[PDB]
Amino acid sequence: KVLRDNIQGITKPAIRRLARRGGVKRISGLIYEETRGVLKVFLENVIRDAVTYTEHAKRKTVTAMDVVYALKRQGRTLYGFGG
Amino acid sequence: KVLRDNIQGITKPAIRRLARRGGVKRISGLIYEETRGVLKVFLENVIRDAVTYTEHAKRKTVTAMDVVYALKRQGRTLYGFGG
Amino acid sequence: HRYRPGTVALREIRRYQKSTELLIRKLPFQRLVREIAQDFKTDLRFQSAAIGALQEASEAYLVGLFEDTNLCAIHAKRVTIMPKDIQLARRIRGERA
Amino acid sequence: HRYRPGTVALREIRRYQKSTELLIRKLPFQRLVREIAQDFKTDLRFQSAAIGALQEASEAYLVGLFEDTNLCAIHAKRVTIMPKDIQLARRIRGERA
Amino acid sequence: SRKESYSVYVYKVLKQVHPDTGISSKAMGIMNSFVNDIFERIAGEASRLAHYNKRSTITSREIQTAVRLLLPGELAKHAVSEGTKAVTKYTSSK
Amino acid sequence: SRKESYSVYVYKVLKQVHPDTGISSKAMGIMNSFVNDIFERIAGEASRLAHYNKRSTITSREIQTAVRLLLPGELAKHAVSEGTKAVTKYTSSK
Amino acid sequence: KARAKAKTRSSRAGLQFPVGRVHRLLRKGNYAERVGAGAPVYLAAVLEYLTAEILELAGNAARDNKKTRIIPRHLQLAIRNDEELNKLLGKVTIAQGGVLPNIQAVLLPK
DNA sequence: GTCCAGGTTCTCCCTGTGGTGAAAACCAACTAA
Ligand SMILES: [Mg+2]
Repeated sequence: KVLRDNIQGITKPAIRRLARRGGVKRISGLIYEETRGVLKVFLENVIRDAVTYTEHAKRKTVTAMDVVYALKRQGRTLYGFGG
Repeated sequence: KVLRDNIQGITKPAIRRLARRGGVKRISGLIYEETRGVLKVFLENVIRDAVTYTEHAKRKTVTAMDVVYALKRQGRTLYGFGG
Repeated sequence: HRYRPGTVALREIRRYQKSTELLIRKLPFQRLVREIAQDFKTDLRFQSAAIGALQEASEAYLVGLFEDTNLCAIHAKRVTIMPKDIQLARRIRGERA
Repeated sequence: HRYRPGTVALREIRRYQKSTELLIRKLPFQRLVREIAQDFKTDLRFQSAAIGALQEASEAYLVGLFEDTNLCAIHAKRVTIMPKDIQLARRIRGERA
Repeated sequence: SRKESYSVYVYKVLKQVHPDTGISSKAMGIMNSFVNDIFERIAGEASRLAHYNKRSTITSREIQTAVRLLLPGELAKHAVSEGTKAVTKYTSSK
Repeated sequence: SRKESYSVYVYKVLKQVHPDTGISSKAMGIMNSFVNDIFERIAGEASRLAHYNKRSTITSREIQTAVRLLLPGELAKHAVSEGTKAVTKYTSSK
Repeated sequence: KARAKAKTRSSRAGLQFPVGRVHRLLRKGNYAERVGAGAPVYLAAVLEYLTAEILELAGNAARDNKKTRIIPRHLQLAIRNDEELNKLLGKVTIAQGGVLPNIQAVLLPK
C-alpha cells in the first residue's frame, strides 16, 4: 500500500517540540528540511535491518522484538518492549 | 616498578604530529593538557579490561591477544595482532 | 502583556523536559514507516507495539541529536541552531558516512 | 626564504597523512602503561605485541579525536582547535561520562 | 503458553529496600528486560571466556571476571562482594 | 603446537585475480585476522539468529541472513549470489 | 515412597532471584558445555544487587514526587541521576521516559 | 514597586492498573549408581 507525502507528516511544531526537549531556545526555519532528512536516514537503517529478521523467520508481521533486535544491532538498545 | 612523570612523556611535538594526521592546521597551547587527560582515560579503560583477562588465566604476562580482546569488548576492533 | 522573545520559549523547555508525552503524533509517524517498508518488502503488517517501538526510538534519536546540536550553537557564540550544526554534529559521532 | 604561517604546517598534513610510521615513540609510551597497570595488579609482564597493540590503538583514538576536534574548530569560524572543542567533542559521542 | 520472566523476583527485591512501594506494569518490563539483557552480557562474556582459555566449563570464577568487565568502577567492587557472600553462604549449606 | 590459520587460502585467492603479486608477512596477518573477525560476526549473528527463532540448527539459510545484515548495500547483493553459486554447485555434486 | 524436604537453592544461599532457572539458562543458551554448580548462584546474586540498586533509587524518586508506584519516568530518572549506573547504561534508551531537566544556562532570559 | 498571565496546589470524582489469591503446569531437587 502506497501513501506518499508522509515525510511531510513530521509537522513544523512537532520538530519544534522535539527541539524544546533537547534544550533549544531559538531555531531556524531550515532545520525542518534537515530533520526530515536525518530522520529518514535513521529509518532506512532500522527497517532495512528489521525486515531481514522478519523475512528470515518467514513472518509477515514485523513484531516488537524485531525492531529491538535491529536497534540491538546498531548499538542503541531499547528497553521496555522486550529483548 | 614505579616510573612517574610519564604522562608527560607524550611530548609537545608528538601531539602536534598526531594533530597533523587528523588534518589540523592550527592548534592551541592548551590541547596538551587536554590530550594527556583523554589519553589516560582511554588507557584506564583498556588496561583495566586487559588485566582481568590475564589474571583470569593466571598469567603474569598480558599477551597480544589480551589487549585485542579488551578492544573487542569496547567496540573498537584491532586487526593485525590476532584475535 | 507582551512577552519578550525568549520567555515563552523558556517556558517550553521546562515544560517538555518534565512530561513523558508523545511529541510526534501516531498516524503522521505510522504512515512514515509505510513509505520506507514498501521498498524492502511490499504488503507487510506492523504490530502497534512495534510502531511505538519506533516512535520512542526516533524521538530517542532527535532529542539525542538536538541536545548535541545545541552544544554546537552555543559553541559558535550563538543561541540559534543552524543546519550547518547538525551536519557537523553527525560527522563527529560517525552517524553518517 | 621566510615561510608564511600555514605553509610549513600544510606541508606536515600531506606528509603525515601518507606515512605509516609510529608517531608516539615506543619507550615513552611503554612506560605510560607501567603507571596504569601498577594499580590493578603489581608485577605484570607485557608482550611487545600487546604494547604495540596499544600504541596502534591509542594513536587510533587521538587521530579519531583530533579529526573530530577539527570539525568543531572550523565550525566556530576558526582554524584553531581549543580545549573547549575536545571536551565538547567527547560529550557528543558519549566517550566521557 | 508459558513465558518465563523475572517479574515475580522483582517484588521480592522491591519489598526489601522499599516495603511501601508498588511498581507499574510498563516499568516492570524494563526491570524485566534489564535482567535478560544484563544476564546475557555476563553470560555471553563468560561464554567467550571459556573459548579464550580452552575450557568447556563455566565455573563460578568465570562469572566473577565477566562482572569485573561489564560493571564499571564502584559497581565492580560491590557486585563481586555481593556474590561471594551468596556463594559462601550457599556452599556451607547443603 | 599447531596454529590453524587462513594464510594458505589467501594465496589460493591472491593468485586468482592478481597472479603476478606477492604479499608480505605483516599484511597476511591482517587478511588473516580479517577472516577470523568477519567469521565470528557472521557466525555470531547466525548464532543469535538460532535463539531468536527457537531452533538449535544453523542452516545455510541462517548464514544468508547473517550476511545481509553485516554487509551493507552492494556487498550484500554480491556475497549472497557468490554463495548460492557455491552451494548449488556443491549440492548437485556428491 | 516419599523423599526429603525439597529446599530450593535460592533459599540455601539467601537470595531472591532463582538459581534453578538461571542454571538452565546457561545450558540452553549454548554459552558453554559445562556449567559449574556455583556459577548460577554467583550470577543470581549479581542480578539481585543490581535489581535493588535501581529500585532503591527508583523508590526515592517515587517518594520525592509523592507516588506510591514506580512508573518508568522514575526508572528513566533514577538512571542518569546516579553516575556509575549511567555509565553502564550509557547507550541504552529507556522507553517512555523523556530526558532529565536540563538547560545549558546560556539560554536564560534577557 | 504593580498588574496580570500561566502555574501550582488542593479537592472530589472517576478509571485503570496493580497487587494478590487460586489452580495448573513444569522444572528443580533429591535418590540410587
Ligand atoms: Mg548399579
